[PDB]
Amino acid sequence: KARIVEYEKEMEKMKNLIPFDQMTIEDLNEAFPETKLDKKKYPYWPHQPIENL
Amino acid sequence: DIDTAAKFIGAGAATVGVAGSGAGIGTVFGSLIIGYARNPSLKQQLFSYAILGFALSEAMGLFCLMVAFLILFAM
Amino acid sequence: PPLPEYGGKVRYGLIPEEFFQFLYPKTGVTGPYVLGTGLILYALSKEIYVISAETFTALSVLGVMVYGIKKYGPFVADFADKLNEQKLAQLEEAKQASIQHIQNA
Amino acid sequence: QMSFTFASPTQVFFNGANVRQVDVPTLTGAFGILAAHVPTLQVLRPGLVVVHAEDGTTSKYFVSSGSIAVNADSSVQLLAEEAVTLDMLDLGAAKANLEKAQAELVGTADEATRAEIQIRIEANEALVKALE
Amino acid sequence: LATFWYYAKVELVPPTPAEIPRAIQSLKKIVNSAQTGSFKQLTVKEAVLNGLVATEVLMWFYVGEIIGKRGIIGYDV
Amino acid sequence: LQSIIKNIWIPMKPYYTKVYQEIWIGMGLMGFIVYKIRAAD
Amino acid sequence: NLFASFIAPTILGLPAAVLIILFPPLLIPTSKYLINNRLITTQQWLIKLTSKQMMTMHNTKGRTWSLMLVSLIIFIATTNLLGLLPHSFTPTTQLSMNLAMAIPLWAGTVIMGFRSKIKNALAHFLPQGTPTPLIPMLVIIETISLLIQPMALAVRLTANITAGHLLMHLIGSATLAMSTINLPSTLIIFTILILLTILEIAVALIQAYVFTLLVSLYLHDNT
Amino acid sequence: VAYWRQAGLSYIRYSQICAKAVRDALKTEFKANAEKTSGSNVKIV
Amino acid sequence: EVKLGELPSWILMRDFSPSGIFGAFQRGYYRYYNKYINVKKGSISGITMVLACYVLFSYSFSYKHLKHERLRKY
Amino acid sequence: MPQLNTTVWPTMITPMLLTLFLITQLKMLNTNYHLPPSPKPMKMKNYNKPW
Repeated sequence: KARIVEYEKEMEKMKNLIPFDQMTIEDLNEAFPETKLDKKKYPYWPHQPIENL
Repeated sequence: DIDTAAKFIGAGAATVGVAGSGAGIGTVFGSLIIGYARNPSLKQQLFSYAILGFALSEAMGLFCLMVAFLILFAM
Repeated sequence: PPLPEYGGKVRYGLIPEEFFQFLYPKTGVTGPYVLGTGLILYALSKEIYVISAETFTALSVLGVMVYGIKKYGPFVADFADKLNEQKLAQLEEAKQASIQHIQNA
Repeated sequence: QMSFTFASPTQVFFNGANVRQVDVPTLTGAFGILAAHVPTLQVLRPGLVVVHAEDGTTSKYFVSSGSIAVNADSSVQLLAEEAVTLDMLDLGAAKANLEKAQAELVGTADEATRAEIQIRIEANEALVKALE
Repeated sequence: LATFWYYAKVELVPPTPAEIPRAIQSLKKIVNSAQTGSFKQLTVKEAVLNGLVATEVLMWFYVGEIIGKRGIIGYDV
Repeated sequence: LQSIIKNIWIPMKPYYTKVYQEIWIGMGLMGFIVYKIRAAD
Repeated sequence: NLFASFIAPTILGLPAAVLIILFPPLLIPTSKYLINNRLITTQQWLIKLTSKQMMTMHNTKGRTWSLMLVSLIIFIATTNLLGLLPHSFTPTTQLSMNLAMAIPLWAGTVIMGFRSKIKNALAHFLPQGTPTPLIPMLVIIETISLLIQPMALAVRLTANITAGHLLMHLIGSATLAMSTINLPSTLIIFTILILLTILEIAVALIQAYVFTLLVSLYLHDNT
Repeated sequence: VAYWRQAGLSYIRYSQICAKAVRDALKTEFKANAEKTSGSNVKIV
Repeated sequence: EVKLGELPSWILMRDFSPSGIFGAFQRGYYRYYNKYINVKKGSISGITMVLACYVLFSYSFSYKHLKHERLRKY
Repeated sequence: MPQLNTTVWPTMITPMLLTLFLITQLKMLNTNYHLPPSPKPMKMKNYNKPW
């Protein structure tokens, strides 16, 4: 039940989201830690494999 | 002076020799087009040879220009 | 912060409507046009605007730019808009996409 | 104008259809075939085959071997021994088979089996590259 | 096409012999603001507006000049 | 000196110290060549 | 007289070529937003396409130069296009600038190709399957070609833009000298000028892309 | 004149090898069925 | 701002310092880019006007060479 | 040929070295491409049913 209330809080955070047309790439990276660029494996522009670019 | 005059003439003449490099790159890139149109899976590799081919054609062209300047300035 | 939905109402791509409305009270509507034709007649008359090869190259490049705009303006405009809406729709797919996930959990 | 007949020993993909362009990986190079093409006949090597319909959509099959034949009447017959649609395959199995065949190659020594191995390698390379 | 003349008939017209008094009154207002130096109350926006319509009339003078020499680009002689 | 090194020298450092070293050497060579040229004139 | 468009411009005694060189990047605004206006949209799209089409071939060490190369292919391109504006001074027409773009780049590339991988670096001077009786000259030819390539880059760009602008200007002068003679001939020369202008736009873009591609391939070779 | 023909093969063998390669790279969903539809039972005498 | 003031002290009131002129230029750049470029549904004019001003500035320094090819003499 | 005028070379070299290596490289560095949104509809560390 602790885990459940935690999931609940998380989904609630995801519910209150900034309309996307006002969101900065930082706010996006916050709302989805996946979209954040790996500044370690690719510390140089564009910090990601050109293939998936 | 007649010397300066002949320098100009010989410069133009030695410059003529760049037509060979012109036609050479023409042929090389034409062949690259054909070879890629035939076996496109090898594109990358083919391109390599092309550059090398080009790199030698311009080579000879350079020599011409060389004498050109080596007559226009050094002599 | 959002973006305004429109620009500044430039006329002919060279002059904005601000100047036009600003001249509007005194000399009406053709005031600006008469100012332009005056100033150009002056520049080409008093040798301020010399006429040379540069003038014909200018005519050529301006003609090319204007024809290029009038031809491929809508295409690039709508292509930009398509890119934007595509990005937006994908982002919306992501919004409420993680929601259903945690919902199941 | 183009009467296409794409077939496999067990399945008929197209038959007398009307497409605009079919791209085949002939053993002597890839080439395209549109209407009124010069009459020819060729054998295939493992590769994609993209069939362009009149509307513009493209069907991307994969054929391991076979025979293409375009005739005077713009009638194309493409018979393929194993004609799989690209989805029924995977990259990992292809790459693993490629490694196995390369290893057997660097291990083998006899011209007959060496050529067999190299053929397998060719098929698998064409596989991996054609998929993705 | 023709609306050009339609607006001309209002703003491009040889001024009537009946309106010069209003012009000379505007002139004396201007010269009075010049004498008193009251133009300093004039904010720069309308001052610029006036200067620009002044350059407008100046251009009318130059186009009269070029039509008076029958030559568009400089002096033919 | 502030917001200058913060908005200019901050991002470029990994390039200015490791990626572009040979570039700096080539810059030195080009500068020496240009100086030799401007000398013999 | 005829090369008035290539003399280093000065205004009020000040070397205004610096402003002209600095101006192009002012046409590439950036934004930390997520959805933005049309200009930045298309420009980010173009940078993406160019990066993909250029860097893809390189290994993990080459792509570190990515930020460099893309920037290059933008700078040059913009400059070239800004040249085609009337009375504009095109700084790529100057041999100085192109030399300073080439010698450092190709220089550092050969430098890093020599520092590490020195064995194969000196081995690239010799193709793989060369028979013996013709070994020596095959070295010296590669030496000359390599040691001159930056000159080729710089001049190929410099004189190309030069000849482009010079010929456009000459045909313009011709149209001028045909203004008072046959009007249909004036129209024909004008149309030739239009076609040449279109070709010059294309040559601007292509010369930018080719300078970039050549430097990129040298990098690839020395990596 | 391909390499395998220089080695002494035949296009039937080439085709068998290629078909087998495509059948093995087939997903296990379709692999057994496709292999069945191409299994050889004939025996030489 | 100007278009509102009519006193000359305003001239000496501004910041005629390096940071001051840098900030004024940045302010102008942002005002322009925000009224004509940084708006969705934008046009091409937001850049054609800049190219026009650029042509003008070029013709400026080119005038010193172009004044020698005048057609007339006066 | 004005290109050969070696007097005015540095006034061409310097601003290019500034705008090609510092300004443009920065205006690029500001242009970032975030990874695509990948809502994972499979991530649940549920221990074995307690048992």
